[PDB]
Amino acid sequence: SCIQFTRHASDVLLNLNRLRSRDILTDVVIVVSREQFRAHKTVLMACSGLFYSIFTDQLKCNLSVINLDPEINPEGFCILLDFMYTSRLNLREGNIMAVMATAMYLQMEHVVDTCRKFIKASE
Amino acid sequence: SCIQFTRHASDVLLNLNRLRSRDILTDVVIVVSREQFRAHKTVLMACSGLFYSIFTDQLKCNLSVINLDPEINPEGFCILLDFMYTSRLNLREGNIMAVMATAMYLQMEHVVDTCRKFIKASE
Amino acid sequence: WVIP
Amino acid sequence: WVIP
Ligand SMILES: N#Cc1cnn2c(Nc3ccc4c(c3)CC(=O)N4)cc(Cl)nc12
Ligand SMILES: N#Cc1cnn2c(Nc3ccc4c(c3)CC(=O)N4)cc(Cl)nc12
Ligand SMILES: [Cl-]
Ligand SMILES: [Cl-]
Repeated sequence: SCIQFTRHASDVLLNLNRLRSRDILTDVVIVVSREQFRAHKTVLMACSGLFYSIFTDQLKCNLSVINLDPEINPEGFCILLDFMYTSRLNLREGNIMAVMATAMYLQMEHVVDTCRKFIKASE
Repeated sequence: SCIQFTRHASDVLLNLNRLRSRDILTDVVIVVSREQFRAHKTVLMACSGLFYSIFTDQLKCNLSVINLDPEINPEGFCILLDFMYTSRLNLREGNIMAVMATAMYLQMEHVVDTCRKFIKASE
Repeated sequence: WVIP
Repeated sequence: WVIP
């Protein structure tokens, strides 16, 4: 018999992104080649099958630094990290291959789906 | 020029609630009289003006235990904590006064609004 | 607010 | 997916 506030989940996500921008309560640095990205482990796990696996691991759960595969593109990661915190995906002709490869590695199925559909439309 | 995934914010919140149920990466215990509630500081801040103030404080940000005012009802807190993590509010005739008082203390304006409207309709 |  |  609950009532539901339609905008609540979006409002929560907006405030999680504000915390990220102010570097408040971030508990991990994701290293992608020469670049570093601070984030909240809980948000990373909630968005990515890869981070969900990493941070449920009894040893990796306590790491303050995670290094991604050297083939991962920092811009592609940046675009996906922004997506995690906003629901908005900056998908462009110039970045789609990198975004799709990063989403496959991060196990972000909905992003992979759409990248596949956008690529199929251009061929 | 971003695209947006409509269900993303709800999917994130669902996974944050799963983390809470499994007690994964919870970093605070909220004590309400004889009861204890484990939660994620980032979610509490994102939902409540009171927790936002508490956890941006340079000393309180590092506390693992927060004790609420003894006038706060544990059931009212439980209902609001469930709301934070699900967007669903279990508002009943038997709990509305406690929920509204707890929402005022926690500074959860949208919950206060609706409690006020439901009370006005019954008088 | 809505009836979900 | 939508155009926001
Ligand atoms: N507890 C918990 C919890 C925290 N996070 N999380 C999940 N995170 C996840 C796992 C796989 C995938 C995605 C997110 C997006 C995607 O495409 N795949 C799943 C579950 Cl079943 N549970 C949890
Ligand atoms: N950074 C950050 C950040 C984390 N959380 N958070 C806010 N949390 C909040 C503050 C006040 C109120 C509510 C939520 C619900 C309500 O009724 N009042 C606000 C801002 Cl402006 N910023 C942040
Ligand atoms: Cl996804
Ligand atoms: Cl609220």
